[PDB]
Amino acid sequence: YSYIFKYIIIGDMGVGKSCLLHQFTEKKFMADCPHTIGVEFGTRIIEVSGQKIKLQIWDTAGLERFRAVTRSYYRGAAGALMVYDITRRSTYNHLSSWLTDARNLTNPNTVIILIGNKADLEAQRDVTYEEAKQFAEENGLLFLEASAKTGENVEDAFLEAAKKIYQ
Amino acid sequence: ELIQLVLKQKETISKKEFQVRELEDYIDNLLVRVMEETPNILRIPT
Ligand SMILES: Nc1nc2c(ncn2[C@@H]2O[C@H](COP(=O)(O)OP(=O)(O)OP(=O)(O)O)[C@@H](O)[C@H]2O)c(=O)[nH]1
Ligand SMILES: [Mg+2]
Repeated sequence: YSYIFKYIIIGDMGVGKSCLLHQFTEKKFMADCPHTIGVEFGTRIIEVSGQKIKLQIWDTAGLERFRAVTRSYYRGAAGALMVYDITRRSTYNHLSSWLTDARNLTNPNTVIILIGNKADLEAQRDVTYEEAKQFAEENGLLFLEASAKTGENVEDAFLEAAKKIYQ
Repeated sequence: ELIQLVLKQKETISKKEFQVRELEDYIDNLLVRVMEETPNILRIPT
């Protein structure tokens, strides 16, 4: 479509990065997402301020360590989903270093949205809403809890970002 | 009893971790080139 926005998804292994991508671009949680080897991307066409836009959304394994593909992965990114697991503090505790990497490997107006995923797993909650929402605001991030499994807030996460990137 | 295969199994493990990192290095270097020169290879599905 007459503009293309490049998205990256980042975060620790097993937070649901691939499953979020797959819920968005095929409204289906097929299902037990089996851990990403190298690099792939999906697309979806959305509409913002009455204008059609292709989202082009890149996925790879949670790296952290620098590697050959690293620079070109971040390179052209207009939005970044920064994803943690609501049932695992560790994934949340690491957010700050993900944001660091993100911030020096993308352009400064790159729009970053924090996703606490696996919201369906209430019984196993290991991270509060409020403290994640706090971190989001302190750091000028957009914030949602979501579930790749149910679909819950998945569409909203991608579209909220797209608005802030613009018409 | 022949207990030394612990040392030998250790040796073996180290060798496969080398094998694994080797393969991850190849993939990465390949994917750089692919991303620059025909990124649509990496689309899903098709
Ligand atoms: N219950 C539930 N399970 C999920 C959700 N998202 C992902 N999963 C499951 O959690 C596991 C990891 O999900 P992935 O999407 O592979 O996570 P990932 O971050 O892509 O993993 P890497 O590619 O290794 O970084 C898989 O078993 C998924 O089926 C969710 O929202 N709810
Ligand atoms: Mg994955």
